[PDB]
Amino acid sequence: GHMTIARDIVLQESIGKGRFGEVWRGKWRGEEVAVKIFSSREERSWFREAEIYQTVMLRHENILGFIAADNKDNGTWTQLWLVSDYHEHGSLFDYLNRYTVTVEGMIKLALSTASGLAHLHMEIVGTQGKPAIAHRDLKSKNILVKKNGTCCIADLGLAVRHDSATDTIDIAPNHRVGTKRYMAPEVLDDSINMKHFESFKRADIYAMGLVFWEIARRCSIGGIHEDYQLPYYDLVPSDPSVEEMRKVVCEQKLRPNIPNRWQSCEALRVMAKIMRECWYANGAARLTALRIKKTLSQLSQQE
Ligand SMILES: Cc1cccc(-c2ncn(CC(F)F)c2-c2ccc3nccn3c2)n1
Repeated sequence: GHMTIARDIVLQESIGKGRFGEVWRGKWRGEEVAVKIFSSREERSWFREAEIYQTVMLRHENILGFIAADNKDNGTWTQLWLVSDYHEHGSLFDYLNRYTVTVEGMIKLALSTASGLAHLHMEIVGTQGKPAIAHRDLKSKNILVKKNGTCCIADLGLAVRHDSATDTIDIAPNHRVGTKRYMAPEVLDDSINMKHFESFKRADIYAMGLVFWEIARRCSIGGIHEDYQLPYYDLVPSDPSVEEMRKVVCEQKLRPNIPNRWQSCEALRVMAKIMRECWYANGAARLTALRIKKTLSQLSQQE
């Protein structure tokens, strides 16, 4: 047996959680892996996440490397496991909280995030085809940072997949499923047309703009940077409700503040412009992940 299976994995350290499930660092045949553990009553969440990660042609350097879905019976109860690559830096949230980044560092984090999202959103029609996938819960706590300073998107459990041939979404989607702070205006005010798959891709773009803002604040030039904050830290309380978010984002039409200092640097000007073009209230006006990837690729080439 060359494939990775739960019985051959030994848990070493508690490394936080997912939306559901508790995450552990484990060792499998001398290698470190991440293990997310679900109880038997969470089978639906575990299965749906296993199903998304097993999507044909999903693997990409900027998408969390999925290893296996398995069960582990300890003799008393059964644990439902998801196994993935382990990334020592943890989340982009943790990384931005601990460190400031250089201009190069910022571009690498933003471009790799956009590249993973472009891959997730991309449909490949035909044999061994890949359905377009929308995340529905993109945020800095759901992105991991690799040793090479690039990102990979994770926590795909709330994802939705599109079948173009039938023009259907694989599940009956519930309203407002993600993290309230990052919900797009149309999700907050429930005007989103959930029968149109493009609506979910657009809502992901809004959330990515918020993540770019979080990264840009940590970009240090001449030792000048902003402290770590979540988007809307200045307007909403911790654990904000849908109503608190909707009043700020939909009624007052506010977005995270773009500081004056971001105009003094070309990379920061490009980043600020992408943010504004992710934050439009009208989802159809927003940039695509593919267009953002191309813009940031052009910027990394120049740098
Ligand atoms: C399919 C699967 C298997 C195992 C873990 C996870 C996972 N879910 C949420 N997070 C946290 C964030 F990434 F969303 C992780 C996760 C993944 C890798 C990792 N390395 C260091 C900490 N890590 C946490 N997912």
